[PDB]
Amino acid sequence: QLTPTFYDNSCPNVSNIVRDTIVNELRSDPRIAASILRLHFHDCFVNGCDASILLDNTTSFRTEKDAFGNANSARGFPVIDRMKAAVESACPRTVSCADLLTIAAQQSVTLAGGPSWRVPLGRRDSLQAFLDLANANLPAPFFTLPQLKDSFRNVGLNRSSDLVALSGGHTFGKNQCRFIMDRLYNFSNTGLPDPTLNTTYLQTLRGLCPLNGNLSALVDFDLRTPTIFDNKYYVNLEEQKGLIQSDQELFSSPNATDTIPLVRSFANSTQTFFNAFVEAMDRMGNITPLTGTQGQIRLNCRVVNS
Ligand code: HEM
Ligand SMILES: [Ca+2]
Ligand SMILES: [Ca+2]
Repeated sequence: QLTPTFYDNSCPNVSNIVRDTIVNELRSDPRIAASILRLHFHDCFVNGCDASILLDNTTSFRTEKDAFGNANSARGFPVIDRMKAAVESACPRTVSCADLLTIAAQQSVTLAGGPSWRVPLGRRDSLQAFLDLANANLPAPFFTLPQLKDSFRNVGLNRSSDLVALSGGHTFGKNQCRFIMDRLYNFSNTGLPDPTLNTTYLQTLRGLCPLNGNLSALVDFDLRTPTIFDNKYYVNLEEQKGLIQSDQELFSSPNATDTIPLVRSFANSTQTFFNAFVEAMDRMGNITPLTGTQGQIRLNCRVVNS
């Protein structure tokens, strides 16, 4: 099974190399940490964290990069290539892309001001990509709470704490206007904005995302601290200021009897949130991994070794 010390003998400096790469990238692109965490999440929700999302097209299988939840959204692939190259130089054919991305996600969270911990390691890389599975498994911003719960349970995360804590990943990063247009102007064919969206914030968002405007324009997930990893995400939800439907559903859904207290607990205490986030992150990181001699230690994260 996975262990945090997997590379302590074979590549003791892997975490440091990953950190250095992100630190350097953050200077030119302050959004990279958020982007990397999102990559790990979308890796894990499709056949487990096996770096299948990093694979490019082949004539035998399509890339997950063209999934509805990844196309024109997922980013940072070149950055992963960079750290992988650096790590391959430090320790040839040792660290899997799956593990590398997991470490990158944790380091990204820490660099953004979040908790610091050692992630379990020992994952191996997939021998194929799963586009159809990605389209079926990746949750969408328009999901209701029951659908969000179903999506998490589908991949192995049964706990509402998993859902509420991991959703905290939206404490930083960007979101396209495209995904909230319904909430702002015509929610569920009601001809009205989403009633669970704070009316003052509604005005602000309408100004950033006017009807018939640029749907690709970006908006911050957390209006309090856009680039800092903290519990402000939950404080927002309590005030009906979650950006996308799936965020606000955690606090306002008729099915939120179990998630409301979790949202409050995380909003009330940074420690409680950070603790739950690490716990949920490691559980997500433990979703159907390839281990031992299963799969490979991919040399180029974009292609299967031949
Ligand atoms: C619970 C269901 C979730 C849904 C429906 C969802 C949906 C989305 C959507 C619509 C975007 C905007 C993409 C774009 O406009 O390009 C996004 C971005 C992001 N998500 Fe999620 N997400 C969910 C869970 C999570 C989880 C579990 C994490 C990680 C622990 C996460 C981390 C992120 C980050 C950091 C970004 C910003 C990435 C960037 O700015 O490059 N999300 N998410
Ligand atoms: Ca995967
Ligand atoms: Ca924040």
